[PDB]
Amino acid sequence: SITGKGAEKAKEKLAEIIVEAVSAVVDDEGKVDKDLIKIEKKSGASIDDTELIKGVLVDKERVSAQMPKKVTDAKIA
Amino acid sequence: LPENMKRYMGRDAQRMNILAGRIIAETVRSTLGPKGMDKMLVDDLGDVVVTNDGVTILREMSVEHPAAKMLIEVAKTQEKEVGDGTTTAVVVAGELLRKAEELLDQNVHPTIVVKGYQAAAQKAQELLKTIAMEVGAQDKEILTKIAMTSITGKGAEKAKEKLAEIIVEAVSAVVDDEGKVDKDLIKIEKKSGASIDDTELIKGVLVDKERVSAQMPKKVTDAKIALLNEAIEIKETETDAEIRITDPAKLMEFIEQEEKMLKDMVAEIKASGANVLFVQKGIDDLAQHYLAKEGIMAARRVKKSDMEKLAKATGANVITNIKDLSAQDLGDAGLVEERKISGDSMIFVEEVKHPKAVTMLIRGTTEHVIEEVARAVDDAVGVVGSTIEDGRIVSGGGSTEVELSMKLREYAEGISGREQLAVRAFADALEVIPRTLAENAGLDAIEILVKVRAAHASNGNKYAGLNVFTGAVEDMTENGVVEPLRVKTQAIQSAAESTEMLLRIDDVIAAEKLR
Amino acid sequence: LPENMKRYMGRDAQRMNILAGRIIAETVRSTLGPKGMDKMLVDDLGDVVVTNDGVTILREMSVEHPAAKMLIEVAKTQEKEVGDGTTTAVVVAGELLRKAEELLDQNVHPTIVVKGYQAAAQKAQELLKTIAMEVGAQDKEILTKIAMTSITGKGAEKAKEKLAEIIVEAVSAVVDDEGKVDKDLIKIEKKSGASIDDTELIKGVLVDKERVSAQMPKKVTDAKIALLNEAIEIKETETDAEIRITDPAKLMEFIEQEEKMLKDMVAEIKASGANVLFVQKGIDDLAQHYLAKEGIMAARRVKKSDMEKLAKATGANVITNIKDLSAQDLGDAGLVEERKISGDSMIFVEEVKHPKAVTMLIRGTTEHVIEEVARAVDDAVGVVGSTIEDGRIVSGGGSTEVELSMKLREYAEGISGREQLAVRAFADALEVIPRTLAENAGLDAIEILVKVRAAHASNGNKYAGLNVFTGAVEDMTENGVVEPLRVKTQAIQSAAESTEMLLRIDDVIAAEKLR
Repeated sequence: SITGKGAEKAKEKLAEIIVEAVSAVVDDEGKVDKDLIKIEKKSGASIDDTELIKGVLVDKERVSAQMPKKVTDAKIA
Repeated sequence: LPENMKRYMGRDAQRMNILAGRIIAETVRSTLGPKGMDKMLVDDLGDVVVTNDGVTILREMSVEHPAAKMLIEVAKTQEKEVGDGTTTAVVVAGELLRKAEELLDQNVHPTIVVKGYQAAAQKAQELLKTIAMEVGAQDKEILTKIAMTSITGKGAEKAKEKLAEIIVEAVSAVVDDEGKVDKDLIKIEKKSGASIDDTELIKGVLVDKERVSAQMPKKVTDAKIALLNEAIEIKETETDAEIRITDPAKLMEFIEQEEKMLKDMVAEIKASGANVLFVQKGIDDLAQHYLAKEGIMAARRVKKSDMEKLAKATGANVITNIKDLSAQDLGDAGLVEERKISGDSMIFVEEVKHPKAVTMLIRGTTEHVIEEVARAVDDAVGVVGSTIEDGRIVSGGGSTEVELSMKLREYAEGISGREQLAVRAFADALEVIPRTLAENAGLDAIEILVKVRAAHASNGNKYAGLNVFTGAVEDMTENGVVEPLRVKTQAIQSAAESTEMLLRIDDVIAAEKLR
Repeated sequence: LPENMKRYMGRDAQRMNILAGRIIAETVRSTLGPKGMDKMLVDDLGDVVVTNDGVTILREMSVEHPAAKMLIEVAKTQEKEVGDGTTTAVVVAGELLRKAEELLDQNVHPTIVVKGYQAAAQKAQELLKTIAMEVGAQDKEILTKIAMTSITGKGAEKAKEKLAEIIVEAVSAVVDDEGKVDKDLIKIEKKSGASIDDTELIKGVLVDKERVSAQMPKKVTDAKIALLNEAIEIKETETDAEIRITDPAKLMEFIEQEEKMLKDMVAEIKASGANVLFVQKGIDDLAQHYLAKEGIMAARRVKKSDMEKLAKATGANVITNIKDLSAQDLGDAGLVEERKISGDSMIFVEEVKHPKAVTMLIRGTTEHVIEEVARAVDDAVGVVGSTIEDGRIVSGGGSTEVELSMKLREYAEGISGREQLAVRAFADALEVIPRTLAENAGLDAIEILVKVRAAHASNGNKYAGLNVFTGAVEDMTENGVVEPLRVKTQAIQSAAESTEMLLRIDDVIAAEKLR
């Protein structure tokens, strides 16, 4: 499915990542829930640096720099 | 018939794309090299800018054609934004588009043209790796020749070697422990008057502003700097209030009460222990008094670009609310001084906490060359940074393009398959560069091409090119004309990708609100 | 073909650029020299300006063509600012552009034409150094001859020598210990009535205003001057308040309260000890009374340029807020008096603190010669000052250009290369100056050119030129017709650079929101 769409350098790498993400979201019924997999895109580096993240990604900055850059054991509102 | 009708509109549409792409290439083509011609940009308002910097033209042009917009974008964007060969790429792309028209008329399918160009482009990459010369990132002489090569023809001839040394000195400072060069850490500032000989390097960040009140100190040492992104004014209630005065004695009391507020704001700032203050917005005239009376050097309505570089340099945090201001949020600078220069005055921030901040102050007599030298230094910073990171260079002056061209025609003889036609085209196309370089020097571009080819023949000199000053074919390495490897590689890749895009687009379709 | 199409559009564009520059040159060409013709400028509103000052035309023209705007900018801006050589640069430039057309038609590439012009311009620079004559910066008689030469033909003919001495004395006063001349300290003022014989030199700064209230004193001695950049009015609450009056007794009570406020503001002003007050903004009518009752001479709505020249002259500080005004901030002047000139009236500030500050008050019957003499005097201040700094002069009246042209034709025979053709052209181009000078005098421009060439023949006379008054070729030094070296070099430099710009621009491209 990916062939010819512009990856063409590491196809299989990107494919292995897809397979892993899809294999994880199979529920007890055996059906696949697509909504849990989000696809994000950002410039720089190269497709070889494409990575799979075990959480959700937001493109935003903390509204005030005075807020902590890093938070552990986060309770999110 | 309906669907055979689209095929006629499409194949014309693709040819119209190439046509637009070729026109974009030709508009900038004459600007390449030491002798490169400059173009005059004019807008609706009537004011004009004259520059030979091709990227500035492509960026500032009036381009209306979607294929032209796309070709510019693909070629302009690069993996390493540090260094500019982009104009050279656009020119090669436009030549590659010319050749592709002929292959298409001969019934070579577009994918086969792409297959040849991709094959030829990769082979060019490898050849560049083998021809390149390695240099030490700590070698100052080579970095200087890199700069002089990029600066040649940009209008500072007597200041060329001096200005190059300053650039190398400036770039060498920003090399981190990683060995990588951060281009944002080098700041280029420009103001007219005096002469280009007076161009100087400042060890801190420079802001062009005047102290908001002359009553404030011009100079502050051991500065604790506060960066405020909020205007200093009388604070309105967001809740939409009005005020009624029943007593004439109270008419002054309100004025005096709001005056007290301004005192209270200034006191809170002084309470953090800040000597110097920069604000992106405005300062009430009366609050300006109390800041001066409190001995604080302040400036109002500062540009946001200055605000961020001050924050990164001094370690201060940009602050949205006066309540956020704390001693920890302050930046540190050894000296903050408003200094008078030939033309005007400006605020220097020097002896900064983080040594990474550095500023290139470019002087000169006429502003239209000031912008030009400014634009040239940005590229010169680019090529030098790439040289420090990669540590590989190639001979300039079109010598590299001629070598690649011959080696690719050689490689094309090896191809067994239908894409052979495209590889020679890619090979032939690269020769536009030296040919352009030769004609901008007032010479016969064809004889120079043949003379340079002859130097690269047999075994030959891979560095041989035309010396525009002596008019003879010479070894470009011995003449010190050199440019980063990354420049040539990024140029071929961008040239090939941008041309591959237009070549891969068959139809153009009207759309509804894309972005 | 697409890319061969652009090359024809660009060539049209360059020919149109050269065409556009030549028109600008011819529009101002006849204004050169003592007999220079003057042009009548008219605008949309219908009012007109008739002037012989070419720089004024180039500045006030309605120029629509981008190439003309650029040629004006490059030629107009010059280092050290002499001021009378700009038009000569433009005229020579237009002649170089004419020559360039023929050279381009002959298939001389632009860079080779530039190569020739650059070579010839430098050789001209060197020749000027050797032809120049050194004079003492303290020599007043030659400085007067500099002045008379520059003012000649501007309509001051009767009073030329007197007015020249006034210029020399005015410039001689502002020379600092460094030896440099500060132009900003000399102010040029103009008012109608009387005659140019009544032009006088004032030892202080002059302001054109009347005292805001006739009740104020016309004359003040030992004045303590206050410069206020803030309006004197009732201060509104920044919070936007309204007022309600329930009691008829209070309706006066509020009015009386505002009266108290204005008294207190005036009281604070007198508390600083100011005799005289200048305000860049306006003064409330009632405050005018309270200022008069306190014996303070005040003027409202003063131009900021006046505020700035007053501050440096008297030593006062411009003050934005009444709270900042203090006795230390006041300026000192021996006499401040409002006097009536023929016609209206003005405030003279004399016996000022700063001895360098000086003002030239130019009188005369007709305003269009008044403006013209003013414009003339401004150039003479520049022209005389340059001689004091440089200490070198050359013979005027076209002698220099004829010497340079012939020596350059001599130099051109020595050049072996393609730019020789451009060198000979550059030499021929300089002949436009004496030829123009001769025709403005009502003579045969060609025979005068030949006679002057003949005078420069053999070892001849390097100073020989046309005396427009006697109509014969004479020694310009013995006739006292001389002008600074710096003007001639800057004119040669400006003429060469401006043409070099147009020659390097091959295409003109449409842009969007350039600045």
